[PDB]
This record gives sequence, structure tokens and C-alpha cells, in this order.
Amino acid sequence: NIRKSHPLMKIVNNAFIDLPAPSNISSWWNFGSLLGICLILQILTGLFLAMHYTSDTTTAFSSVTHICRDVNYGWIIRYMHANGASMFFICLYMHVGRGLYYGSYTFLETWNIGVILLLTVMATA
Amino acid sequence: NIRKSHPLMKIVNNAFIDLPAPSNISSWWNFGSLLGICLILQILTGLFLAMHYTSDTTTAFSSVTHICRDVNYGWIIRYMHANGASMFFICLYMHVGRGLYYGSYTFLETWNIGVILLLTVMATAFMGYVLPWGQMSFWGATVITNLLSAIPYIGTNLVEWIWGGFSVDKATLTRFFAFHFILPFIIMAIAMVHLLFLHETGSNNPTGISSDVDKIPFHPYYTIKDILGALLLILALMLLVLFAPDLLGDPDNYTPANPLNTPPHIKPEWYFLFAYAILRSIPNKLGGVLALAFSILILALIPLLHTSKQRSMMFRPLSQCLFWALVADLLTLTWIGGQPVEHPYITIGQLASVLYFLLILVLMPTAGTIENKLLKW
Amino acid sequence: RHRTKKEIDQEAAVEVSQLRDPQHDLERVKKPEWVILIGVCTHLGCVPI
Amino acid sequence: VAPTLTARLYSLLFRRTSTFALTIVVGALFFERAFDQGADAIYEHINEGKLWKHIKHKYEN
Amino acid sequence: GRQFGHLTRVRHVITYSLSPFEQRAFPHYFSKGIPNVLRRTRACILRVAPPFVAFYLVYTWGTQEFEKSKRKNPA
Amino acid sequence: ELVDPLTTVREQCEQLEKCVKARERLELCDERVSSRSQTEEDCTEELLDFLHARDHCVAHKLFNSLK
Amino acid sequence: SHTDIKVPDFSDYRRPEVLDSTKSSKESSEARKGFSYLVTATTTVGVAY
Amino acid sequence: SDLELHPPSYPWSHRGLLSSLDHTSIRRGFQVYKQVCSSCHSMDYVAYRHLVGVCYTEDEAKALAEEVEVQDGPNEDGEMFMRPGKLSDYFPKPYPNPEAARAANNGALPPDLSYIVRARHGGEDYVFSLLTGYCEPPTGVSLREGLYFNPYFPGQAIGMAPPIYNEVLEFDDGTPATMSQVAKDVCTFLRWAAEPEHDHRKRMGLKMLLMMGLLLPLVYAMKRHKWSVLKSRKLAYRPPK
Ligand SMILES: CCCCCCCCCCCCCCCCCC(=O)OC[C@H](COP(=O)(O)OCCN)OC(=O)CCCCCCCCCCCCC
Ligand SMILES: CCCCCCCCCCCCCC(=O)OC[C@H](COP(=O)(O)OCC[N+](C)(C)C)OC(=O)CCCCCCCCCCCCC
Ligand code: HEC
Ligand code: HEM
Ligand code: HEM
Ligand code: HEM
Ligand code: HEM
Ligand SMILES: CSC1=N[C@@](C)(c2ccccc2)C(=O)N1Nc1ccccc1
Ligand code: FES
Ligand SMILES: [Cl-]
Ligand SMILES: [Cl-]
Repeated sequence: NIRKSHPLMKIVNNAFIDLPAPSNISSWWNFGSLLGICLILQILTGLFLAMHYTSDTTTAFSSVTHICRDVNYGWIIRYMHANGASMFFICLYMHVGRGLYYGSYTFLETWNIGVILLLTVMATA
Repeated sequence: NIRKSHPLMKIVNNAFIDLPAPSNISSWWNFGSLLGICLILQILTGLFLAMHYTSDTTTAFSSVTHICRDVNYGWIIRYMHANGASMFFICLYMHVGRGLYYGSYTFLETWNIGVILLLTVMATAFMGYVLPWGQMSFWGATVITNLLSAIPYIGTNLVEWIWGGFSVDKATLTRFFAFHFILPFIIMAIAMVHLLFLHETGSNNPTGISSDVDKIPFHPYYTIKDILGALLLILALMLLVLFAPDLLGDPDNYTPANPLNTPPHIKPEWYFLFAYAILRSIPNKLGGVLALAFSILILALIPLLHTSKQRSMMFRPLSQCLFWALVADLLTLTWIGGQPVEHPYITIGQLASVLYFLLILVLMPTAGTIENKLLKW
Repeated sequence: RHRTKKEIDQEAAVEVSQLRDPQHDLERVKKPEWVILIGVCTHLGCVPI
Repeated sequence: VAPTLTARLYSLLFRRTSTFALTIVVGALFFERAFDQGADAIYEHINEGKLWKHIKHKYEN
Repeated sequence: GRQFGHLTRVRHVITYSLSPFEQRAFPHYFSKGIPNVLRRTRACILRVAPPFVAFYLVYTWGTQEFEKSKRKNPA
Repeated sequence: ELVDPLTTVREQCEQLEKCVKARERLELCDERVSSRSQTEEDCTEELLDFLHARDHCVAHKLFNSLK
Repeated sequence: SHTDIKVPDFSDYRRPEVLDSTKSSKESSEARKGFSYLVTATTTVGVAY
Repeated sequence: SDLELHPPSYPWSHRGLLSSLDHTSIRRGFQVYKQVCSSCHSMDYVAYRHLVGVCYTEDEAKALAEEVEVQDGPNEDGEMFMRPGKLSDYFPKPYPNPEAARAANNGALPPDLSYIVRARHGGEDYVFSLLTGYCEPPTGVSLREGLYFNPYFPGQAIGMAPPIYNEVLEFDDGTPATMSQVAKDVCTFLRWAAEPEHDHRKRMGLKMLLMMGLLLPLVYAMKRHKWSVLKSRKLAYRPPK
């Protein structure tokens, strides 16, 4: 069985396929992956905005305008990136609230760096 | 002992401290970490340049000027980043040559993604050299992107789709800056997979013989040798930065880009001249482009050309000579690439071009079969 | 480029069989004394002198 | 049989890592002054009367 | 990965080692060092030098031709 | 009215053997083509060689006279 | 048979203060350690600068 | 596609690896640019403040900026107007755009000089040789009106009339304004214009060499120290018989 012995697919296997998980985790445990998705969306929409945005005060306002009017489908990319950031913070706050209500903070290492993940997202947005 | 059980320090331990390593790896094994250092330097100098650079044709040339004159110590940051890129390619070419001479390519997974690490660095430095928006930046960007126009049927569509217009202009400079920013992080991710597959087996060594009978821990023996090597890497960089910053840079790049006339003679940076020579050695558009691609993708099929019953060339004199005829031949193609398409550089460029592909595909494979028969096996 | 009579009869009195993209001077221009091109090389985009 | 300077340096400074580190940081502080002092003194003695530090006295007023 | 204690099998091999504070880090650096460098270069020079001499001859000829190929002839 | 350290060095530069030979080969080419004008054979090549050997010796000692 | 073993001579590598096999090594233990750790200290000074 | 003659190497006092610029010659070189060159050549990337503490005092450089008038505004009425220069102004451009420049210079474009030494092979050696290298055309070369023979310029036909000559200006320190003097001073200034970091980088370069001369053998010594355990190890094979 190659899924269990290839050094690269081994780490995928032990994280997404054969990973043991509880049988009773509710929808409040869905927000971990939605954070990952939100991040991926903010990478991609973010990246495709950075190909048309300019970083100086004279035309920084105008380059965003240039996206929403002139580049094909850039207005939708831009609102995805703007609203994607807000969805990111919805998921963040559900994620934390899940951890508090159900006591997941007892995973100190996971929790304490989760706090760090909150600060860096705020610094990003 | 916490160094061996903390889930985070465990992965560090098994990679830099208690990792078994051969006891006899020479200075040619120092270039793996110098590539990592080079990458880190290009991240940091690169990042601190991106805080003062602007990405549009009107002021892209001027923002780089603004760094070298007005921002505190930005001129040194900028030459570190420019010369750091060239040191990156020195280390790349030693790294590969080490792998060929000593037969390290038999690590297929490590090697085959190493090829990928070569292509992505070239794609990075390409999209980095466009950003200052000088003459060489613009027309060097024009020659390269038009290579895709040689693809039949879909050629022009891919070029104009890459361009975002009908020629390299404002739209390209913006996306190329975005690509140049993000690719060095992808590189770091693949470099981590480079090590992951490597640690599956451990390092080769100058002899090509298994070193399981005689291993030493990576720390303190190769931590200190990698420091010493890095200190010689800083020396090489700083001699270029502080005593010869424009030795490798072309003067033409100090004039803003002009989309209306070219320079009479254009030359890439030194680390691409050997391949530019191969391109020009063919009087055909699609032929020149394919010969350029196979010039680098030849590395992917080196492991299929191994004929020797021995792994390293340390005990194979006849392969040694053909190996150094390839370095000289590659050093020849570098010279032609820096010279104008004129007599006799043209015909020399073609003979050295055949000798390149002739060595890898014919002379070296059969040279290994001979020396097997000279050794009666 | 305004073409003279020394040039029209040089490019008119040419064999077209061996040309790489063969076509007589009629198809190219609209009138024999005018050549309006675009300055990019069909190889890789440099402008010819 | 008085211990040489290297032995007395070890007994007093180096045996403890803390004191070993303290004298690195202090060694850096005093090395920095004397190195930039002496180094700058060479760079300008070579280039005597060539740059603004030297001709500053002409155009005072 | 791979660990110490699971590499290979070895028997009947003794290793003597000295502490690094008991010995000299540069012992006979020039006394034994230079003769070893001469042996090492002597042993490999014939395999490395010829192709780079061959490059040197092509390099001077090619430039010498080009540098004067654009000179004028009386015809 | 006013001297010139540039001009004095050039007159004592053209005296050495390497410089008069280039002068003799261009003074021939000054009279070869001007035998009777018709050809397209310019005479720029024989001048640049004379300037190469000349401007080599000026750079040696020219700067010894300036501030 | 393991008594036939003898450690080989290291005099080609020993420092001056140690070659006397009849003189204590502790008499020079602080000078020898100090010399090697002085190399390290001045190194970190330069890296610090 | 003509023959080329490359410039020789003149012994500039800033040629050596550790050798700084001569700042008195810079000072004289700025005077050449202002009086002679600035009427045809721009320097879009140098400002008056860059002169402060290199070759002029702050008061001197301020007085120099106020000797020209520059545009500023809008005022409260929406109109543009002229005021004297200040330290923050870049050197005035002689033409608003290159099209006016070609029309004022028989169709040729005097390039910006901020980087001229770095954008041409040979740097000040090329510029020094060009300015001082004008001569009559060789037999058989006949240049069209408007153009001037100069053997160092590619093609040997340049659209710039010789811009310097004996006594074009008088220097503040009494130095004889000979053609060669003027060329040497303006070339030193143009090097500074293209590479203001010149002197500081060499001072750093000296410190870098000295630290490396210390750190390389010390780090080498640490490597040899640790490795000595292995380099002098001895092996013996004692199989059972
Ligand atoms: C594709 C990119 C093209 C770009 C063009 C770049 C211009 C080329 C400029 C040439 C610089 C050459 C560097 C100097 C090499 C000196 C090597 C030498 O001194 O020793 C030979 C050594 C033999 O030693 P053994 O390992 O056999 O055993 C030792 C026993 N005491 O054997 C070895 O040490 C050899 C190890 C490998 C050397 C790496 C150099 C090759 C660089 C390009 C290779 C690219 C191929 C695709
Ligand atoms: C907010 C501001 C805060 C500023 C704080 C300033 C503090 C400065 C540093 C002081 C810390 C010193 C700690 C110390 O020396 O120990 C680390 C090791 C030990 O050396 P070692 O000799 O093994 O053992 C000494 C044992 N002793 C103490 C009993 C004699 O020492 C060494 O081995 C180190 C030598 C190598 C150093 C080089 C490492 C840098 C990476 C590579 C650089 C080049 C390329 C990047
Ligand atoms: C200070 C005395 C001056 C220096 C130094 C230079 N010039 Fe000029 N310049 C002028 C024109 C019309 C041109 C364009 C010529 C052409 O493109 O054919 C130039 C060009 C230059 C160049 C460029 C040389 C090259 O491209 O290789 C240099 C290095 C140069 N100039 C130096 C006109 C004038 C002018 C108008 C009367 C003056 C006063 C100056 N130039 C002054 C200087
Ligand atoms: C970019 C930020 C983050 C990402 C991508 C992320 C992702 C995830 C994922 C995929 C899981 C496992 C699946 C799940 O429980 O949903 C998880 C679990 C957890 N996270 Fe996060 N998270 C982030 C931020 C945070 C924050 C801000 C906190 C707390 C302040 C936190 C604390 C935790 C804890 C305690 C768990 C364990 C929950 C359990 O298994 O019951 N994380 N996280
Ligand atoms: C977790 C990741 C990210 C978050 C939460 C985030 C969030 C945001 C937000 C809230 C804005 C303001 C949008 C507006 O007001 O119009 C923005 C703008 C922008 N972002 Fe991001 N971003 C992320 C990642 C990225 C990345 C990875 C890139 C580029 C590679 C990027 C590029 C941009 C650009 C260019 C803009 C300016 C254009 C605009 O305002 O729409 N972002 N981002
Ligand atoms: C960003 C690019 C790269 C980085 C950071 C990198 C880094 C490293 C490092 C640290 C090692 C182990 C230590 C050493 O042998 O020096 C290594 C080994 C190796 N690399 Fe790379 N490398 C890169 C690119 C490449 C390329 C371009 C190739 C080949 C075309 C390649 C093929 C190999 C092979 C075969 C080995 C095993 C060598 C051995 O253990 O004998 N890698 N690399
Ligand atoms: C392996 C990584 C990298 C390599 C080989 C590389 C290489 C280069 C090269 C050759 C140039 C041309 C410099 C010049 O001609 O002046 C350049 C420019 C530039 N690079 Fe990078 N780079 C790397 C990573 C980065 C990163 C990670 C960033 C930013 C986060 C960055 C930002 C820039 C910027 C802003 C410029 C334009 C400024 C300039 O031209 O100096 N680079 N790069
Ligand atoms: C984009 S201009 C450019 N980017 C470089 C740094 C590069 C090209 C290809 C791959 C990596 C790096 C290079 O040498 N050139 N110049 C140049 C000049 C003539 C033709 C092509 C390129
Ligand atoms: S010939 Fe290749 S671009 Fe014109
Ligand atoms: Cl907006
Ligand atoms: Cl620039």
C-alpha cells in the first residue's frame, strides 16, 4: 500500500484520510477547515489583485478603481477579497467560541499558538 | 530529554543535530546550506527593497534610484539583493555539478525535484531583473516572453495572455512584481520537500560507497563547517557589493526602458549565457526554443543514462575527462552567449552546442560502459 | 518607408518560390510606392534597424 | 608556578557560561569603539585632504 | 529518517580518539600540508587541465579572428 | 594666450617609435585615397589605431600636471 | 588477548604541555581550555560587531 | 556597425579599491555642469540638498538653490507661479520634455546625466576621452551639416558640438581652467552624481576586509578544533581467528 509508505503521502494520510477523529463532533468543528479555505481564497483573490494594484498614494486609490471598472472580472475578485476577509473573521470568532464553550483550550500548545494566529490575521486585515 | 520528544524540536533534531551524516563529505557538500542562506538573504534584502519600490513604469525606474540615494543604507540592500542573486546561481551550479560528478542523481526523488528548484529560481531571477525597468530589463523581457510564440497554434495567445496586452508594458511589470514576490516562498516550500526526500536516505559522499559503517552526527561537525562555508559566502558577496557592484551588471540597464529601439548588442546575466548560446545556435524559431528547453530539462534524464557499475567518478578517470570537457564546453557556451552573432562566434557556438548534448547523451553513457569492461564486469 | 524605383524593381524582380512566407509585393502593400510595416521582428520581438 | 594569563582568564571569566557571555557583550562594546576609531583613522590617512572632513575649515564662514 | 543504532552491522573494529583540548588543531600545517596538496593536484591535473586549455585556445583564436574580421581589405 | 598641459604631452608622445609608425601608415592613406577621389574607401581605420597608441601614453603622465 | 591491545602514540598531535607522560595534565588544563575558549570569545565579538 | 576604438584607463585618484573621491575636484565639477552643461543636459535625480556636507556647506548650497527660479503651487486662487529654489528642489530641467530637446539640438537628445558614467562602458574614462578627443575627420569621411566628428562616439558622428574649451569658466579656487582640467573636474563630479555612496562603500569595504581577516582564521580554528578528534583518530581491525 503506497498511501502509507511514500514519505510525502504519509503526512497527507495521517492528517486527512486515516486520521482517527471523534464520531460526534458537530458543525462547530467545521470552522477549522473553513479558516483554511478562507485563507486560500484570500491568497488567490489577493494575488490576482496584486497584479493590477499599484502602491503609491497618487494612484493607489485609482488602481483599485482600475480593477473594479477596467480589468475583466476584477470587481468580483476585489469584493471576494474584501468580503472574504470578513468571512475569515466570522470563522475566527466561531472557532474561538467553540474552543471556550467545549473547553478545547486545555490543548495548551495548540491553543496558545491559536492566539498568535488571531493576532497575525488582525495585523494582516 | 526534551530535544527528542517535543513534536516541534523533534523535526529540528532529526535534520540538524543528531542526523547521521557521512564522515568524508568535502566542501562540495557545503553548497546545500549556502543555497538556503542565499535564499534567506534574497528574502530579507528583497523584502526591505519591496518597502520602498513602486510597481509602475512611470516611477519603477525612479523608485530604485530613490533607494540607492535617499533611503538609509538602501543602496547596500539593493546590491546585496542583486549580487545575492548571482551568488545564488554560483551555488546552484556547484550544487548540480557536485551531484553529477559524484553520482548523487541516483536519489531520483531528491534529484528530480532539484530540477524543479532550478527552474523556479530562474523564473524568479527573470521576473526580478524586469522590475528596475531598464533597457536590458525591457528587451531581455521581450526576447524571453516571445519564446512562447513558437508553440504551434496556441503560441501568440499564450504570449498576449501573459502580457496582458500586445507587448510587455505596465500590465506585465505589475504582475511580474507579484510573481517575483510570491515565488521565493514556493521555493522555500519545495526546498523543504528537497530535504524530506533527502533524509529518507542520507547524503552521498565523494566515494559513491555507502557510509553506514562510519557516520558522525551533523552537530558539531557539519554545523561548524557550514558556518565556515557561510562566512566564505558572505566574503564572496561583500567583495562584490563593496568593491565591484556593477561588474556583473550591464551598463544599458541604467537607462530607462525604451519600447522603440533596442541596444545594438544585448546579453543576459552570466548565469543564463550558456543557454542563450544554445538558443541562437539554430536558424529556426521553434527549433531554437526546443533546444533551449532541452538544454535544462536534460538534467531530468541523467539518471536514465547511468551505465557505470560505480556511482561516483572518483574512480573513473575516463568519465572525469568527459566531465571536465563539459565544464569547459559550458564555459565556452557562456562566452559565445556574451558575444554578438557574428563570425566565427556563430560556428563556434554550434560546435560547442553539439558537444554539450553529445557529451551527455552519447560520450558519457558509453564512456561508463567502456570502463566497466576495463574492470571486467 | 517611401520606396524608390531602385527598390521596387529589386523586390519585384525576385523569385518567390524559395521565400519562407512567399507572397508577391502586390499582396503586401496597397500601392507600389508605400510600405507601411510594424517594427517588430517575427522571431522574438526586437525592432530591426 | 604562577598560572599563565590564559589559565587565569579561564578560571575567572570563562568557566561559567554567564561570565563567559558577559565578557563577550562587554568585549563587543569596547571592541566597537576602538575598531571604528582605528579603522576610520586609516581610511582617511590614506585619503588625507581628499574629502569634506578635511576641507571643512576653508568654508567655515 | 535514519537513526544511530539502526544503520548497519560492524564487528571487531576499534577506534582510538583523543580529546580536542589535548591536541593541536594545526599540527604540521605546512610541514605535511603542502606535500599533500602537491600530490592531490599532481594526481588530477591531467584529467582537469586539458579541456580548459582547449577552451583557452578556442577563446583566443575566436576573438583574434573576430577582432580583425571587420578590418578592411584593399579589394 | 593661455597654456594647455594637454597639448604639450601629445607632442612628446608622438615621438616614441610606436606612435610615428601609426602616423606613417595614415599619412600614406592620406595620399592613397586622395590620389584621385572616386572610391568609397574611407580612412577611419588607420586613424583609430594612431589614437589607440597615442592616448595610451597620455594617460600615463597626463594627470601628473593637474590638481 | 584484549591485554595485547595498546593505545597508539599521539605525540604527533599532542600539545606541548602534555607530551610528558610523567607530568600531570591538570597543571596545564586551565591554560589549554582558556586558549581554545578565547578563540570562541573573540569570534562572537566579531559576529556581535 | 563601424569600427570601435575603446578609451584607455586614466589614473583617477578614486580608481583604487580603497581610494576616495577628491571633493575639491567634485566642487569644481559642479561648477562646470551648472555653467556649461545644464543648458542642454538634465539631471533629474540630483537635488541641491545632496550637495550639503560633500562639497558645499548648507548655507552655500541654500544660496546656490536660490540662484534659479522654479515653479510651485497651486496657491489659493488655483494658479501656478514661480519662486526661488530651495534645498529640496531637484536641479531644473532645461526642457519640459525630450521632443522640445530634439528641436533645440538639431534633432538630437542630450541624455540625462545623473547616471551617465554608469550607463556607458568605460565610465569617466569614456567621457574624459570623448570630451577631449575631438579632431578633424579622417580623409574620406564627410559628415552631414549639424553633426560633429568624434572618434570615441559610436559611429564617429555625434550631434553635440564640442562643449568645453579653454576658459569656458573661471574656478573659485583659481585653478587654471584648461580643457583637461575642466574634463577631469567634471568627470569626478559625474562619478559622484552616479554613485554618491562611493566613499562610504570603500570605508565599509576596508572594515569588511579587516573583520574577515580576523574572523576567517578564528572560525577556521574552531572548525579544526572540533574536527581534530576525527582527523587524528586511529583504527584497528582485530577479527577472531
Ligand atoms: C549549467 C550551468 C552552466 C554555467 C557555466 C559556469 C562557468 C564554469 C566555470 C568553471 C569553474 C570550475 C570550478 C573549479 C573546479 C576544480 C576541481 C578540482 O580541483 O579537483 C577535481 C576533483 C577530484 O577529486 P575526487 O573527488 O575525484 O577525489 C579526491 C582525492 N583526494 O573533482 C571534483 O571536485 C569535482 C566536483 C564538481 C565540480 C563543480 C563544477 C561544475 C560547474 C557547472 C556544472 C553544470 C553541469 C550541467
Ligand atoms: C536586545 C539586545 C540583546 C543583545 C544581547 C547580546 C549577547 C551576545 C552573545 C553572548 C552569548 C554567549 C553564549 C556562549 O558563548 O555560548 C554559546 C557557544 C559556546 O561555545 P563553546 O566554546 O562550545 O563552550 C563554551 C563553554 N564555557 C562557557 C564553559 C567556556 O558559543 C559558540 O560556540 C558560538 C561561536 C559561533 C558564533 C556564530 C553563529 C552565527 C551564525 C553564522 C554566521 C555567518 C553566516 C550567517
Ligand atoms: C558638460 C560640458 C557636458 C558633458 C559632460 C556632455 N555634454 Fe552633451 N550632448 C548634447 C547633444 C545634442 C547630445 C546628443 C548627441 C547624440 O545623441 O548624438 C549630447 C550627448 C552627450 C553624451 C552622450 C554620449 C553617448 O551617448 O555616448 C555625453 C556623455 C555628453 N553629451 C556629455 C549637447 C550638449 C550641449 C548643448 C550646447 C552642451 C552644453 C553639452 N552637451 C554639455 C556636455
Ligand atoms: C488562521 C487561523 C487558524 C486556522 C487555519 C485554524 C485551523 C484549525 C483546524 C483545521 C482545527 C481542527 C479542526 C477543527 O477543530 O475545526 C483547529 C483546532 C483548534 N484550534 Fe484552530 N485555527 C486557527 C486559529 C485558531 C485560534 C484563533 C484559536 C484560539 C484562540 C485556535 C485554537 C484551536 C483549538 C483549541 C483547536 C482544537 C479544537 C478541538 O479539536 O476541539 N485556532 N484549528
Ligand atoms: C488572510 C489573508 C488576507 C486577508 C484577511 C486580507 C484582507 C484584506 C482586506 C480587508 C483588504 C481591504 C480591501 C478593500 O478595502 O478594498 C485587502 C486589500 C488588498 N489585499 Fe488582502 N488580505 C489577505 C491576503 C492577501 C494576499 C496574500 C495578497 C497578495 C499577494 C493580498 C493583496 C491585497 C491587495 C493588493 C489589496 C488592495 C486592493 C483592494 O483594496 O482590494 N491580500 N486585503
Ligand atoms: C533552491 C534550490 C536548492 C536548495 C535550497 C538545495 C539544498 C540542498 C541541501 C541542503 C542538500 C543537502 C546538503 C548538501 O548536499 O549540500 C541538498 C542535496 C541535494 N540536492 Fe539540492 N538544493 C537545491 C537545488 C537542487 C538542484 C538544482 C539540484 C539538481 C539539479 C539538486 C539536487 C540535489 C541532490 C541530488 C542532493 C543530494 C546530494 C548528496 O547528498 O550527495 N538540488 N540540496
Ligand atoms: C531566491 C529569491 C530571489 C532572487 C534570486 C531575486 C533576484 C532578483 C534580481 C536579480 C533582481 C534585479 C535587481 C536589479 O537588477 O537591480 C531583483 C529585484 C528585486 N527583487 Fe528580488 N529576488 C529574490 C527574492 C525576492 C523577494 C522574496 C522579494 C520581496 C519580498 C524581492 C523583491 C525585489 C524587488 C522589489 C526588486 C526590484 C528592486 C531592484 O531592482 O533592486 N526579491 N531580484
Ligand atoms: C528579463 S531581462 C533578464 N533577466 C535575466 C536575469 C534572466 C533571464 C532568464 C532567466 C533567468 C534570468 C537575464 O539574464 N536577463 N537579460 C536578458 C537579456 C537578453 C535576453 C534575455 C534576457
Ligand atoms: S532576430 Fe531574433 S529577435 Fe529579431
Ligand atoms: Cl474604491
Ligand atoms: Cl538604477
